[PDB]
Amino acid sequence: ANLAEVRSYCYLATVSDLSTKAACPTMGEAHNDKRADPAFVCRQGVVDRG
Amino acid sequence: ANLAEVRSYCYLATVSDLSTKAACPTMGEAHNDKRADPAFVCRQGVVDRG
Amino acid sequence: FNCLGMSNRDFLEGVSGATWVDLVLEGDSCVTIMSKDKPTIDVKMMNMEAANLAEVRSYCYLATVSDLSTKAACPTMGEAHNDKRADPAFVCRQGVVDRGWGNGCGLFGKGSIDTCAKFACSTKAIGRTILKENIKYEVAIFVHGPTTVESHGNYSTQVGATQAGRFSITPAAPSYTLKLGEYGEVTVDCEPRSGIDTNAYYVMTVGTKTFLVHREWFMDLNLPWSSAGSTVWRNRETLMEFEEPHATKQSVIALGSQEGALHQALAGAIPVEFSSNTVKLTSGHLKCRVKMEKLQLKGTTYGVCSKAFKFLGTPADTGHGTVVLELQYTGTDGPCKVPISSVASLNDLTPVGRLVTVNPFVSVATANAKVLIELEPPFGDSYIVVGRGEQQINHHWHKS
Repeated sequence: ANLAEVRSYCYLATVSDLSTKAACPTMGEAHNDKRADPAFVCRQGVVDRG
Repeated sequence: ANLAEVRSYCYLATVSDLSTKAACPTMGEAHNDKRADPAFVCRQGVVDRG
Repeated sequence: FNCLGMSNRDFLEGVSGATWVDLVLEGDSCVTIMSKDKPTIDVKMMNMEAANLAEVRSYCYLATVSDLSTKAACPTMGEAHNDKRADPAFVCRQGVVDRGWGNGCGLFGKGSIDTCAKFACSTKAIGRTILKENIKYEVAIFVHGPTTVESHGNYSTQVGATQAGRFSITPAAPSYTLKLGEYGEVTVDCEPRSGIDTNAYYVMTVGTKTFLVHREWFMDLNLPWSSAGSTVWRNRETLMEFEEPHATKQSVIALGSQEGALHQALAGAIPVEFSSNTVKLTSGHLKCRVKMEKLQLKGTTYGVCSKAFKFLGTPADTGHGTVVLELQYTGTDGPCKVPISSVASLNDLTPVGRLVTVNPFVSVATANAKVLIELEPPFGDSYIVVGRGEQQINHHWHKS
């Protein structure tokens, strides 16, 4: 006769919006505009093409 | 008689601005607002106090 | 200037029936000392300064690799002597070039060559020495007399209360007798001796970040250098010149300056703050003997506080096996002893927790005064208690 939070693990939803910034071979890496704000989570990879 | 960049290692300057988001014992972790944008590089630690 | 809150703290109980204690102080560390029937105190080394260093060497990272020269000599005409060999104005080095008719010479074969480049320095990675009479120490002594969370760290207040002091120690006079009013006095005999780390280490200076390096790693390194003169030797680091050229021009590429060579050997040498003329030793230590048969209690002829006592918050862990906390006295009466102890279980008769803040007591007669207290409770659960009977309050605690 007053607790306080410390952490917060989630189980989640929003995995709806997508993005795929493409870069041709030897054209370097790809930078997705959705990298300016935590609006989205980005991750790079490479694709066999031509 | 057409090269392209690949990487770019730096030797650096800007290590001028500072920040220290404080959190009291049992009050959990500290979140610095300078964590929203790569404006700064943040790293957590703990200090003996009271 | 006192120990509370520092991570480099050590608690001591000199000896049995000892009026003195032998101790060791170092840079950012502090020490709390306890002694039967006597106030607790904190000896702490504040600063290490030279109030007179001297340079020893000076490795450079460089510029001037601009001017050129190429004294040519035809085959069988012997060697080539460049006039730029009279003064260290330039660094010369001979070589030979395959030639003949093709390029103005009469016979065919190897011709002499002796070119030269200039040399001056830019960024001097200077370094110096540290003689074991200019060394002065600054020791600060605190007295665990009455305090509050507030006043505990205020040097001012404390000095005012004659519960603190800051004196210096020198090889000239390695001791001192700090007087603390009615608390008598403490007399240290610190012995400037230290290793600590032996002067054996050099004083490395690099741009802004000073460091302490090993005589050899330093001295036995590969880079241009100069003692105390404008004259430089081993400037051979003006390398990668010998494109093994023509008599016309011998490319004298300035060797790329890679601060990595230095940086890489960072961790090895300890870092240290250094002002133009000073080197605060943290590297350094000091063996002292805290004689204190002249250290004495106070307010021992007062009666026990008899009025309610309230906690002002959950005690805190110092990280040293002791806890801190601050009381408030409802009491209207004046300077009385604070009845606080550590009990293993409610209403036990004999205490179990030793108080760091020995013989505590409400400093003023002004009711509702605050009292800071640091005490080491027993391991496992225990109870802190203040007052007795139905006045008595308590708060549980569990050490690990």
